[PDB]
Amino acid sequence: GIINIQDEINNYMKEVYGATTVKSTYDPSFKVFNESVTPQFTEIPTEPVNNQLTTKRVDNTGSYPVESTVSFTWTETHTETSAVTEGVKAGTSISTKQSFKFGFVNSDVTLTVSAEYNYSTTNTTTTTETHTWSDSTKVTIPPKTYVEAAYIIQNGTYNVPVNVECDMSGTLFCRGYRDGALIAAVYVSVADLADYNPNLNLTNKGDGIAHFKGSGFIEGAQGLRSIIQVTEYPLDDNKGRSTPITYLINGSLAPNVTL
Amino acid sequence: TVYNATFTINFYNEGEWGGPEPYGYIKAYLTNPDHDFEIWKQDDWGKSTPERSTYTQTIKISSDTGSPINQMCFYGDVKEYDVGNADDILAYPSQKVCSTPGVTVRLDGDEKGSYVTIKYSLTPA
Ligand SMILES: [Ca+2]
Ligand SMILES: [Zn+2]
Repeated sequence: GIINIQDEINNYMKEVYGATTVKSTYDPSFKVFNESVTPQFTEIPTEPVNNQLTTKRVDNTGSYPVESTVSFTWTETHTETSAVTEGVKAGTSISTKQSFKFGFVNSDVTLTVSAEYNYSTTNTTTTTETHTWSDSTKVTIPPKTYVEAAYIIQNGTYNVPVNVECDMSGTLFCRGYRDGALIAAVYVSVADLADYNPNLNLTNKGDGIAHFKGSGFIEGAQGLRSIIQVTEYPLDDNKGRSTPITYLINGSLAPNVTL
Repeated sequence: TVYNATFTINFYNEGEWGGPEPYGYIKAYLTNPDHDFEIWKQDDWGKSTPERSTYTQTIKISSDTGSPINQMCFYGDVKEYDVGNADDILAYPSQKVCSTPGVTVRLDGDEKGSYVTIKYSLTPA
């Protein structure tokens, strides 16, 4: 959930002083800094998957080579989702645009994805968008041979926990009241709060600095790249017989994908 | 150079009782479709066909030139047992899908939740 600094100061004041009504104000010394969202790992441990979509077959039943253009189109609909699952609300906005570079174990492709982490909410944000892959290549079909050109889309999916972290220094000015009267007017650090209650994802790091260690995620599934996979096989009329072969032609990389 | 090639195959068929009971074969080849080889085989024993959700196998292999292997192509004739008569299909052998090592392939069946996937890796033998 979200640790509300003020509500927890409210609770501290009531417990410590017996106040029944509390009013706090962030001191102008109050600061949030070293905001940092970091992925717990960076190698997706699930391999990308090649999916075959359709194939285009061309039979060259003649005695001369032919050139043939095969063209494919595919529209993939795909999703990205991020959220903070353990956060903090201080007096000012705390957020980070983070960009992540993920690799895949056992291979060589890299994907780039970015998300906005607002530390003060658990609201989740998802974008679903379509992408139109289009690819074509010109193949030479030997005589008495057919070709099967299969369009392959290489899919990747990822679900990565991230650390949602910052430091805080400074104090709140707190007024406690009981039975129609002000009974307390004290300053309380966020470090002091961390010493008081160790169950708030805050730790006293010394020098008056409290560190917040919360969490969230970045998750997604997209096409990473298209491949045209070409198989030549002899037709029955071949006789001399063409030699069967499968070779692969790179189609396209996704915009956010690199090697 | 000869390589130890380790294939990890997973079988899927939506239908609630433990794992599927695949029978048939799956084969691979490097670049020449006539030089294919089985990486998995199970004869149709109907009701006695073994439960199999994941299958692992290591095979020694090499290319035409003994160069490193960049490519492998897979296909399968993989079925599930005729509860009544007509078998579930997890893979059709007309469908060939290739990948580099580290990329996994899917062979599609007759439904979105019936299919097979294959992952492979290589180390010098
Ligand atoms: Ca079925
Ligand atoms: Zn996209």
